[PDB]
Amino acid sequence: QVQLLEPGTELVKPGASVKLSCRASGYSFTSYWMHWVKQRPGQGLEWIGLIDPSNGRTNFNDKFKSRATLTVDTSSSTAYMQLSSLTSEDSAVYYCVRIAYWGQGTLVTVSSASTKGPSVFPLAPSSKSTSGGTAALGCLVKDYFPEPVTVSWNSGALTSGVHTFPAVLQSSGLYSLSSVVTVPSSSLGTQTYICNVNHKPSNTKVDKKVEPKSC
Amino acid sequence: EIQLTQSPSSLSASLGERVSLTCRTSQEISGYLSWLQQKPDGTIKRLIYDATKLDSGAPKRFSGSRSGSDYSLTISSLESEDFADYYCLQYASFPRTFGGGTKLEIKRTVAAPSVFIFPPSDEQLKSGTASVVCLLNNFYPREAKVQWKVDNALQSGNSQESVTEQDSKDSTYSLSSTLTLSKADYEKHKVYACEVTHQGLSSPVTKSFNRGEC
Ligand SMILES: CC(=O)Nc1ccc2c(S(=O)(=O)O)cccc2c1S(=O)(=O)O
Repeated sequence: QVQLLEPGTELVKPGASVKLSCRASGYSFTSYWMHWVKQRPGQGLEWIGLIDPSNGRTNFNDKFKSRATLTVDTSSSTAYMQLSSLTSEDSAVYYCVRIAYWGQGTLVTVSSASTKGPSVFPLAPSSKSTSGGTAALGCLVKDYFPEPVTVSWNSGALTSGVHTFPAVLQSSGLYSLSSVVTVPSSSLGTQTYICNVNHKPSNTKVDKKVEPKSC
Repeated sequence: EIQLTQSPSSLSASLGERVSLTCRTSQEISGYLSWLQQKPDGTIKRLIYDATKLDSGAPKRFSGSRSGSDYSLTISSLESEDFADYYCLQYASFPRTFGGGTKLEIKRTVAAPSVFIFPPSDEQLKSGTASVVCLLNNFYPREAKVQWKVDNALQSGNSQESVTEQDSKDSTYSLSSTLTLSKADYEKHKVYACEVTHQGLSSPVTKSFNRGEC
């Protein structure tokens, strides 16, 4: 019954600000402090601060005092966190939290990069890629922005042996991801291998055939 | 600020095993501590509050105890749902602070990776950049060391890697590493290699190719 509702994902430019909402329900809003927590990707939890919605009083982590603003709208049972002068170090999931109940979080990405669909390159099966009776093959999904990308193989008909990796953020500000599958080296002449790449943020789909061929 | 020191950082264990996680405080917090669980999907749930009280929504296999500045989370008999990340939180002092986390993963036997190397595609080379990819497939444990060499010269700072989540069927990990060179650099050298070490390999495994040669 107690619920905390946050937006999904947000892209923001460096030096800009972000204002996140947290809509509360199922309890008396002014009766519990509302906290904000940050989590950088693959890192731990960090406390930003709290606001008491009954009187607007706040308490902050010194580390965020200079750039975070907490408010509430008691009429809509919504708490807000504004964070300014953003840098890449502020890319993170942000959660609103009250005692016993944690929000789902909002993913904030700080970037000056522009939308760009991927270039899909073959990771072609070779002798330098063939463990005994097994060959590895794949697709390199490079230079796209923002996340995410999804990959399938033979329209999801091929799933066993597939490994689609977390993307990395390159120094360029664009992402790169690989997707591999291991298959019998003997199938490379009877069966076609195609990676199905979809970049929803640019509504782009790419289907690329991955071939050994002559050389 | 009151520092919470969590240990172990990572713990490997089996279904059914009893385990305990510890959180130590830099100052006295008198029992004002909770234990939080974060699922592999990101969702966070409270298991214990007031150091030793069970959250109404948490199963009974979770217990909390403490003595002075030592707080422990115990799982009586591990189930599959329990492999996740765990954090302590104190609420005795401002600012509120968290432990650094403990990652609980499923223990299995050592499995050496299968290693594959991929040269840049012709398609990519046409446009100026060369990416070389080394794949480490279905290994355990997760710790693995990949080194790139170009004409036997050890490379530094020009590669990135990522690792999959622990496999649901076989509890292994896989790893992808990408070496990025400009095309100009790539065409000035011949031998490209990835050298792998892992608990499962009695000696390093090197996969290599010579540029422009099938
Ligand atoms: C007195 C008391 O119980 N304080 C608690 C207890 C639990 C808390 C949680 S938890 O429920 O996720 O562990 C999350 C955020 C704040 C919490 C606070 S407080 O900072 O609001 O005081």
